[PDB]
Amino acid sequence: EGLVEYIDAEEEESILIAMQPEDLEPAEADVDPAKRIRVSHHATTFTHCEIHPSMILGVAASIIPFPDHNQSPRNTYQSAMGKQAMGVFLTN
Amino acid sequence: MIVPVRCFSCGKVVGDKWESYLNLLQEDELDEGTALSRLGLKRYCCRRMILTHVDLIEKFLRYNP
Amino acid sequence: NQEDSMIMNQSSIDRGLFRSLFFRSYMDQEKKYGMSITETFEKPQRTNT
Amino acid sequence: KGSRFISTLQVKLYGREGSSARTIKATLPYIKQDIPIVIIFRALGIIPDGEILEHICYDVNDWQMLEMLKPCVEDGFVIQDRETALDFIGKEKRIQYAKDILQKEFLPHITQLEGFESRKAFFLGYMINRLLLCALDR
Amino acid sequence: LPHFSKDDYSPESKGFVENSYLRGLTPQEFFFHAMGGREGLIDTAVKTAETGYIQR
Amino acid sequence: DGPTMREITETIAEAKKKVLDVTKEAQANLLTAKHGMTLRESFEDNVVRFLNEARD
Amino acid sequence: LEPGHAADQEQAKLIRSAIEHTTLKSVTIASEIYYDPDPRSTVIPEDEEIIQLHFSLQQSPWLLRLELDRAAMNDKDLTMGQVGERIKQTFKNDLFVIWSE
Amino acid sequence: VHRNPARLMETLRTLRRKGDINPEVSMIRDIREKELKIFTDAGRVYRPL
Amino acid sequence: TTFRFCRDCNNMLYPREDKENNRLLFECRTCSYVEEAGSPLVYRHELITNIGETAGVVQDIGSDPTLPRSDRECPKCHSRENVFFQSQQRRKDTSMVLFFVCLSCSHIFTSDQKNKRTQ
Amino acid sequence: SFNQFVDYTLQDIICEDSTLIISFGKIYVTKPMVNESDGVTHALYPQEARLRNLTYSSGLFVDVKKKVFIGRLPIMLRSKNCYLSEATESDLYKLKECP
Amino acid sequence: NPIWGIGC
DNA sequence: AGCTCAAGTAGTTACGCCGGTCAT
RNA sequence: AAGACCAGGC
DNA sequence: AACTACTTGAGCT
Ligand SMILES: [Mg+2]
Ligand SMILES: [Zn+2]
Ligand SMILES: [Zn+2]
Ligand SMILES: [Zn+2]
Repeated sequence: EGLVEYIDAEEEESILIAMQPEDLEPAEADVDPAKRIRVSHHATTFTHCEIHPSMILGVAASIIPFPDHNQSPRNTYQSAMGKQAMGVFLTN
Repeated sequence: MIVPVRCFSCGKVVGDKWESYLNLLQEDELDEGTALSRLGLKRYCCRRMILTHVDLIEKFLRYNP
Repeated sequence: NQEDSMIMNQSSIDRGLFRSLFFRSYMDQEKKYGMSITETFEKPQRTNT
Repeated sequence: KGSRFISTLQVKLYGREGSSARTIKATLPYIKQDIPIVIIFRALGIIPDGEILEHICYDVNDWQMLEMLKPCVEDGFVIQDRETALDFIGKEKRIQYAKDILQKEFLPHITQLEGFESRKAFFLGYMINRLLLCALDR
Repeated sequence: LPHFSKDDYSPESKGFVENSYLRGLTPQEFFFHAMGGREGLIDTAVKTAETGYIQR
Repeated sequence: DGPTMREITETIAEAKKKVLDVTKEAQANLLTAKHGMTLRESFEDNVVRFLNEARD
Repeated sequence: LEPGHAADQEQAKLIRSAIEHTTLKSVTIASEIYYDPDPRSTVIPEDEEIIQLHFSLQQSPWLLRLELDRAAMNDKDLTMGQVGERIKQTFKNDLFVIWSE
Repeated sequence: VHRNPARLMETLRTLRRKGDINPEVSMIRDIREKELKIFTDAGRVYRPL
Repeated sequence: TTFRFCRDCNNMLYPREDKENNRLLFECRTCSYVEEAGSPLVYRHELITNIGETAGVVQDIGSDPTLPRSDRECPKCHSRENVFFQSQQRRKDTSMVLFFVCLSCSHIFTSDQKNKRTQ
Repeated sequence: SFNQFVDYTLQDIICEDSTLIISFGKIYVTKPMVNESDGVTHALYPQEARLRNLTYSSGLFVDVKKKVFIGRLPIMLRSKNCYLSEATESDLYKLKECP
Repeated sequence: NPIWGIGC
């Protein structure tokens, strides 16, 4: 239905991707003193929006809580130790 | 992988409380936190015990011989 | 709990905290030869060798 | 899809950013030495100058690029046709092999058929172009 | 990033994380940050044995 | 502190403009080349020294 | 620097430009080779003056003109008098050269 | 080549969205150079938006 | 420069001198064709370029979404929808002035203020 | 990417510089089998090959011209020729294969 | 350093 | 026939300590 | 029993 | 993967 597209790295070059679907859209006619300071959406050229930024992660980081709050080089470590913890690898 | 008798942290028994809990949900339709509270699970040490158990035994049981 | 070493509460280690099963599987075969000479699976003792 | 050869095309550009002899030569599969692009064109099916510059440059008003090509034209000024073109690539015995390395080795993708000489030529042109497009900081 | 207007020489584009860890990085910030650390991890995994040669 | 987290925010905003400012003043050729450096390089050299002192 | 002159700002420069290797290539905006067969006038406008004002206090009809940069002559600091002076003595008696002011 | 492409472009792109030229193919228009990239290739990593 | 070829056998043009009459000729070394000089200019080097900053700007340059939007107003049509960039001359020593195109004309106005251009 | 080799690719490969001074046509790709002496050809399953150290591969036939057997191809679990591709929740629990 | 500044 | 000068081409050596799987 | 390869540890 | 050693090649009297 043309509501979503498969963008390879090459085609990517010539598109404009919006992060948050919401915020990066409606006009403007204060803010919370806690959240992270966000820049803007000063543009209307957008061609595509991000399903969700937390999708740029792969299996590893996906289990890491608030990976957006640690020193990146650490996340990279846990990214490895996970493949070394205990649990259940199958039920059979 | 079955319910854990007694809480690691403090020690209070908790084997029986499994069915009571998994029940106060399905039927009496009460949210987690509350179920526990009436089941008598006060401080988080034992709280986390129940509220975090993932009963695998069920799936294991689905196997044949 | 100094220098990345941590203290773990024995008491709850007993109540089964962080205990884990460990499996292993040694395996073998009974090799042969196109020249009918086969191996064996028995409970050997003495016997000339 | 089909065998899958692993031979690459080299469209060099001698003469450092100074010396007077800034020529353009390219490497072909199985050929010992290298050939100066002009010949590669006449050996292809384009024999006159400016018809060669036809393929490389797409804007008669771009003297810089064209200039660059000049010295190159002079390189091949000694071979004036398709006969000799396919020759200098080392009689009758040698000329025949020349063809081969162009219909089955030269920019083998596109197609290794026959009557498409033209097409590969526009590429080798689009290539010699891409080369300069940089050697002129663009 | 493709999430940016061409020729943006500003800091929010060139990799300046204005946020604090207590607050949390935005995708962009979070990414650059990774590319930065990634360089770090690199030599800690290269200078590790070449340093040992020079030592030897 | 409640207000310190603010006092900082605006030390990045102002620092942001002391950048937007020298970017305007560069996108006009209204700056001279510090001997030995490229007009561009000299642009960075300031942006960098601006964000750093801000962050500091 | 040498013993004396220490905090001599201009003395610094005065040595810089006596060491920092500067070549004709770094001050030339462009070079062209025109066809001018008359060694007493040009086929070029913005050159006329530069001929007449250079005959008071054999050659080839082939010309070679160089257009040096202004801002580039203030940086490495240079002079037409010098620049050419050098050029001239480089080739010498087998290359007549001229220049504006 | 192609004469006015602006449309050649927003036609292929409408062709993919109905699903008549596999959602897997890549089409890039580089106006800033005047070229049209076509990719069917096997091994191009892609994400959805 | 903008040099020339030749009718007959479309080739490169080499120059020769009109000794006895003092003037410039151009020619061919494949046939015989010969034409007088178009201009006294023969060769140029140009070390400090400035041509190629306007880099191919098809009208469609208002359809490349990856480009920025400025709300100024061209020096002619007085619009308010312009796109821009920096020289395409990839030279580590270039400068950073903005060239603007208007969705209502296709002009080439800058932001500069020490020089002036029309190209 | 696997199905793409079986389904299509695999064909184009057998059919190119084939024909010999004897040609080849469509090729057949059956499901898992176990050709052992002292038994017919047991229709094989993952969880077994696993335990018995075997090979989860099936047969390859080609309509050769003057039908014919040519090699055993190792299938990819959870693919298409792998029975798992269909079986549902309950279906699997019976093959001892963890869902 | 890398993740703090240039110089750092 | 012969000689200096530059370039090519040849070749070499590199890294701390500590379970699985395959096959001659 | 010796080797090779992959994996992983500070 | 980068250098540095060693010997060779081509330009030049
Ligand atoms: Mg350690
Ligand atoms: Zn408890
Ligand atoms: Zn002619
Ligand atoms: Zn206008």
